[PDB]
Amino acid sequence: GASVGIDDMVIPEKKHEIISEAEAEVAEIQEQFQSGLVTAGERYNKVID
Amino acid sequence: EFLKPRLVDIEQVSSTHAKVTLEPLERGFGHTLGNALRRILLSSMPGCAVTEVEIDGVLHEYSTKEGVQEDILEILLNLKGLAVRVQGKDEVILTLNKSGIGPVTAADITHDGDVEIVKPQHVICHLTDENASISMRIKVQRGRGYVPASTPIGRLLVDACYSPVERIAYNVEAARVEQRTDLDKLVIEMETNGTIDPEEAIRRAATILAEQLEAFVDL
Amino acid sequence: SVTEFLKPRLVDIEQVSSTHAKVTLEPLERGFGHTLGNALRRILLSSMPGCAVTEVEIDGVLHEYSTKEGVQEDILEILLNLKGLAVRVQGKDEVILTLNKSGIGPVTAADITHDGDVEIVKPQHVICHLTDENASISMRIKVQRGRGYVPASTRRLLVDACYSPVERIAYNVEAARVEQRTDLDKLVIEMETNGTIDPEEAIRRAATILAEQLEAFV
Amino acid sequence: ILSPANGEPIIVPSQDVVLGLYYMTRDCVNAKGEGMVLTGPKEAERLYR
Amino acid sequence: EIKELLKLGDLPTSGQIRLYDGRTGEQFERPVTVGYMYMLKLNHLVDDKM
Amino acid sequence: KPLVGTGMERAVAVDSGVTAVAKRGGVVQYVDASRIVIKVNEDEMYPGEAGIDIYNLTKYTRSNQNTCINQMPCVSLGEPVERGDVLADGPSTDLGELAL
Repeated sequence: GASVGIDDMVIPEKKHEIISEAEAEVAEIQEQFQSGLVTAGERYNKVID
Repeated sequence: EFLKPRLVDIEQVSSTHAKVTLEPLERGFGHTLGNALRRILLSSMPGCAVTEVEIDGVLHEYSTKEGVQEDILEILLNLKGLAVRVQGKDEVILTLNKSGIGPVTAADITHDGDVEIVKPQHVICHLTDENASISMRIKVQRGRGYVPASTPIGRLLVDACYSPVERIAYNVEAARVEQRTDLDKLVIEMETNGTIDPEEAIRRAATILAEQLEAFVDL
Repeated sequence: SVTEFLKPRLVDIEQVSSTHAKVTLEPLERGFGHTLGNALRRILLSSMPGCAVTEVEIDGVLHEYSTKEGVQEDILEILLNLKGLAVRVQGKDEVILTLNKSGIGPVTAADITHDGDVEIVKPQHVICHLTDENASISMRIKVQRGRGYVPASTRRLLVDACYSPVERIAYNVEAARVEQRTDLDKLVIEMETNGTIDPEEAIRRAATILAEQLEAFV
Repeated sequence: ILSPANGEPIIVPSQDVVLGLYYMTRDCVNAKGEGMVLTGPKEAERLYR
Repeated sequence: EIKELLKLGDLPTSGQIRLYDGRTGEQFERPVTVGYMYMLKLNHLVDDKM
Repeated sequence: KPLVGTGMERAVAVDSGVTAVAKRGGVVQYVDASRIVIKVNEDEMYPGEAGIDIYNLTKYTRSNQNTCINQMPCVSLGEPVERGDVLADGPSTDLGELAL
């Protein structure tokens, strides 16, 4: 009697905080790029990594 | 050292729903007995259904009639769910004559005393004209199971369904104040259309099961 | 037509062995292969009168988990060998049998004394093995007449009792063809016993057991 | 039953068969009937049915 | 909101209920997802292709 | 009808030419499986040669894909209708929605 449902696909409880640290790192990289320390390509590569 | 089940309670809350209780049943026999009775009840039970409808003026089912709001196909699908019960005859021909503005129900059938309509609230069609009139000949015969029409010009054939029951649900629970503890109780809750007796259905199902088990008894 | 059903007229039995049979019924109605295959399967596996070993008493063994001298295996293998010992017991309720043997060699079922009206269907069935010449085994088995299967966790060494004379039953529904109708079934019964009774007699016993429960209605 | 391209079989089981044989051949640390000595596979089939 | 709509009726919130077999009669070991799905019949019938 | 829909089914059922949309509101005078007669109210009547609306329903006929297209009535006798309301349900149409 195997079946799929909305309760079988669980959500990790640490997903929201990882998204929060990722957005904080993107904001810090954008603030560093706004001052003129890094170029646009290095900023895009750091955002991708 | 086996105890035989008996009919200690036949509850009739409505004309369609009923409850059958089998008090003395040992451990293990109740589940297989309820499953076998459910399979025989849902598999084969005799009933009476509409097979042929002949209306004056109507040639085929893919047409209409002046004065009737519904089509001929809607009339045949309404007549397919007509619950009827015949006492001691095989084939009977019903007559429905109705004129004037008003809904056409099952109570407007001029029938004899051998046949009986169990639900007069079944609406067949609606007449919207004062000069409109219908005169159909409903042919009802007795069968078993589901026989479609694929197996005169004005004669129309419909798919007959000789299934009086609709839903069978059984339940096995612990027994009563009787001193032997391991007894179980089987309660069968059936849902019919009101054309079959519940006790007679249980007797017929057990008779079918015994006549099928006689080949295993002989072997 | 309205009250007449088809009866199985093609019944063939394939005797694979003395305890293995293969019964095939043909034809049956649409859906009748499962309401007759499952109903006889639940009776033969859970409601069958018979006899089996219930309790054993050994003076040298006082615990369920221990080791004994002079034997090759442990006590659980001896209980497993005593579980498979099919004994035919007459109309008495229960008897007590004893087993005594001194010397090397396999302890078969023929070493049990014939005190009582009991029979052994397999005298060549072994129980335990002895390795020392100065060793001996003394057990007091206790058989009883019951029905079905009762585990040891439901209830002195606890031994599981097998009152049902069968060992494996598995039905299979196939398709049968008539010149008129097509939607039919073909019930194939495959059942094995332990050598106590005929498998045909076991099928007949299950059929009469299911037939006695419906006499209040038919 | 063997492919002539590389020699690998072509009668590999599909998703339903491997799902049934994966659900049947598994274990949990606590269930009904755990810790009992059985005399053969026929007793296992009898205890399951 | 589907959970609240299931609590409005007599249905469980998980959407999975236990079912019994029709052939044998025993209960399935796991609850299965039982509900209603809008199905459609396409124009690829088998009597026009045989 | 779909139990789980979206709300765009009425736009597909109305904007297509499969249903009988009432041109002028009023009271239904005569209901039949082949024709629907609508009695137009005096607010929308023309000042010269006032009359009624007759809707001939498209019954069982052949379409381009060898299928059957059919219109079934959904109104009753003496029912007030407005401008824009449907009067007959065409193929795959249930009370002005899309029932595929």
